[PDB]
Parts: sequence; C-alpha cells; structure tokens
Amino acid sequence: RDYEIQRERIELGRCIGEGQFGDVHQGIYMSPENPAMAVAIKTCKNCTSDSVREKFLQEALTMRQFDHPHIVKLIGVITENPVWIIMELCTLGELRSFLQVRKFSLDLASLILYAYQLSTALAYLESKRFVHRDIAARNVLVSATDCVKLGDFGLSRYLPIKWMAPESINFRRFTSASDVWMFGVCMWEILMHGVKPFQGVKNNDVIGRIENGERLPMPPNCPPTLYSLMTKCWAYDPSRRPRFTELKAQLSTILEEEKL
Repeated sequence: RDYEIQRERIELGRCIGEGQFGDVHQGIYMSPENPAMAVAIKTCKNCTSDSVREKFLQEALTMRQFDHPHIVKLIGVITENPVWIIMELCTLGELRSFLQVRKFSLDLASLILYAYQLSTALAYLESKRFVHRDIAARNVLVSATDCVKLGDFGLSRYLPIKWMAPESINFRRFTSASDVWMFGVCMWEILMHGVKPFQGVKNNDVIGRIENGERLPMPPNCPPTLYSLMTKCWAYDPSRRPRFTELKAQLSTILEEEKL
C-alpha cells in the first residue's frame, strides 16, 4: 500500500480552510477508468524545511494507522516539494456551521446520531490507546446529513481550555478519560446547535468554576437520560467517567428511544 500520489492526478480547487501549516483546498483526485474523487488537500507553507515538513506529515502518519467509518480517511501524500496531504473530503464542512445554519431543518434524532457516530469513532481510538486531546464540534466534519466524521489530529497520543478536563488543565494529564470529558462538552455543543461552552467567561476562570462544581446546563429539548450521560462525562474524578464503550452503548439506546 503506497500512499505516494502523482500530482497530475490531483486537481486543486478553491481554498476551503486553514491549518497550522497552511491552506486547505478542496479538489479532485483522478484515476484512469474511475470516476473523479473529491478530496481535501492540506498545504504546507514552509515544506522546504525539514523541521516544518515533519510535523506536517506527522498528521498523515497518524491517520495512516486508523480505519473507521467515522474518522476522516488518509487518501495519500505528495512529498515532492509543494508537499500535500490528500484526505477524504467531507463535502458539507464543519459541524458547527452546519448546525447553526441547518437548525430548523434538523431534528433531535439527527443530533443524537452525530453524537453516537462520534462515540463510535472514539471507542475505536480508545481500543488503540489513542488520545485525541481536541474533541470539539469545530473538529468534527459533516460527510453527509446522516454522517459525521472526526478529523484534525494535530494533537495526538499513541489550548482548548473550555473543553478540557480538570486534570488536563491542572496537571497536563491527557487520557481516554479526559477525552471523555471533551466528548461530553462536544455533545453539549451538538445539542446547543453549535453554541460554544462558557461564552463570556475567561479561560482562566474556567477551572475555578469547574472546581466549584459548576457544569454546562441542560440544553433545551435534551432528553434527561442524555444530559445524565453528559454529567457522568464531567465527573471530576476521571475514574468515575464512563468509557467510550459504555457511551457508545448508551447512545445507541438513547438514539433508538428518540427515533421511537
């Protein structure tokens, strides 16, 4: 399985977004006989540098290891010097925008589905002992109206204060359990249709509030069972948090309950 791609197979489209290292484009990956495949193209501002190249291509290295229907897929790589990472395109874009715009077109069942799908991706990473460290609505991508996928593994295992677990803020401890806390904040974001947590609150006051037992309130229309799951994700003691395996099974049930 060779990930090196011929540049002539790639057609660059417009700029779609930005990363640490440069502009992200949409585009096309072309193959003989095949249909034209839409793709995302990560660009590297200073790929002439060995230093800058390494951290850039590290995300691709990290994606290389994963294979899951709700995690964005590495298509390939071009190491010739306009260095490019070719990723699967999620044509509907970032989840937060999607939820803000498509609010009156979505139902509670679609929101729980996204949460379930993401829990599915997170269990899978949990089984590989991979910690994402940046679970948030902005980093989730919409592949279809019934399909979200987790992206942006700039931060990895093997600062987003308002999403972080207390032991990550206090002691730089990053684990599956701290991912669970973040997922809980992400679920709140989904149910709030892409409102940010702790608006009008300073990053440095976030820990104080969390230490005082404060938690994001129950979104309008959120079912009590679901909010109950979210508060469990926000146990101060990381050992009382459910694992992504537990969450996935609970979200399945809650989703079925809401469809019925």
